[PDB]
Amino acid sequence: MDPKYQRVELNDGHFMPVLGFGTYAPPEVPRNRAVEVTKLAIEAGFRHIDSAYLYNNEEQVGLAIRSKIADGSVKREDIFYTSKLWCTFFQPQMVQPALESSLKKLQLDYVDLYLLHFPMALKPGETPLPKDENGKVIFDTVDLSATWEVMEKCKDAGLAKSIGVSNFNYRQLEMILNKPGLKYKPVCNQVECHPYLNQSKLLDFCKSKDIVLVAHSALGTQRHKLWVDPNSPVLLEDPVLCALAKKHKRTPALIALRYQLQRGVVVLAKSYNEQRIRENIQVFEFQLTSEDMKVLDGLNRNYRYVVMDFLMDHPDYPFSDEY
Ligand SMILES: NC(=O)c1ccc[n+]([C@@H]2O[C@H](COP(=O)([O-])OP(=O)(O)OC[C@H]3O[C@@H](n4cnc5c(N)ncnc54)[C@H](OP(=O)(O)O)[C@@H]3O)[C@@H](O)[C@H]2O)c1
Repeated sequence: MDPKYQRVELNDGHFMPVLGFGTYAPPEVPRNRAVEVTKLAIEAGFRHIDSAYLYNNEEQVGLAIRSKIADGSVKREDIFYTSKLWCTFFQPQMVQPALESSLKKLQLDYVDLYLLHFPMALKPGETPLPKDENGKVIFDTVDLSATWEVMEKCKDAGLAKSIGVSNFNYRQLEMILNKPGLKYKPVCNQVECHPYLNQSKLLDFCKSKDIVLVAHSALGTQRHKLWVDPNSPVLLEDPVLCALAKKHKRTPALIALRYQLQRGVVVLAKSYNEQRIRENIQVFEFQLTSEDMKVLDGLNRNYRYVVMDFLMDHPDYPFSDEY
């Protein structure tokens, strides 16, 4: 009943909180930090928690969740936990073991959401980005419809409450939506989304197909060189974002998060700082005017931060299509 607990109904009948906590930290950050900041996020009132095999943190995020069930009280049903199937486990016979492996590290019985992390299959193995003798990433060929059938099987087995996708384009989503014998459609498409890349067209598509758009990188990314060019423009330093922040006596980050809430986008926010974690949940304590939203819509410039350019030659690279 406190606005911060607001949820949206998914196309499978389950409910997803509209604000999520992003948990990815680059490898240099101490592993035990994820435990502390996830506990802090739950204390702040975050209930939707986003992770993945790739983030190498599920043991730590699971510990924080279970500790807060044991006590800083939440109940399991109050938490909405997302994991993601990484590209090297897209072959049908390794989809379910990949989920069960994540659940073993988490020490939870189910995930609330399990996503295909990208539409791109990579060579099976222990290295997430497997490379050849020239340092080019090695690709794999998989029918994504067969991968999706095993995701459906995981939902039927009770191991994932809901299933979805991440970083899919409209034609790729359509390949799943128009699959013969489809049992469960994606609940969501988690994509990069912020005022410089507002995803109008993909958002319209998703809404027309009863798929939730979930915004990652909603504050312009953490700007880490593994994934993001440091010469790229700094979203939160934008003088128009800052002028609206000041008008509202908030911060640029809060403006960027509120933008998404008011357009019907579910939004993630990563912070490993206690004060900013507590600040971010204040997105529910103010409103942008319709005039503010039209100005924010005018910041759109089709600028993508997470380009994954070392995967540009993959047949199923998602970002070369218009949307
Ligand atoms: N599916 C995918 O392919 C994919 C890709 C990228 C990300 N994600 C998910 O999306 C989550 C969010 O992405 P992200 O971590 O790249 O970036 P983000 O949420 O766009 O932004 C995080 C950056 O904003 C800073 N920040 C947070 N709150 C702030 C505030 N109130 N004021 C000023 N700065 C603030 C953070 O620093 P501090 O930590 O110091 O507070 C961090 O450097 C990830 O954790 C992950 O869960 C998914």
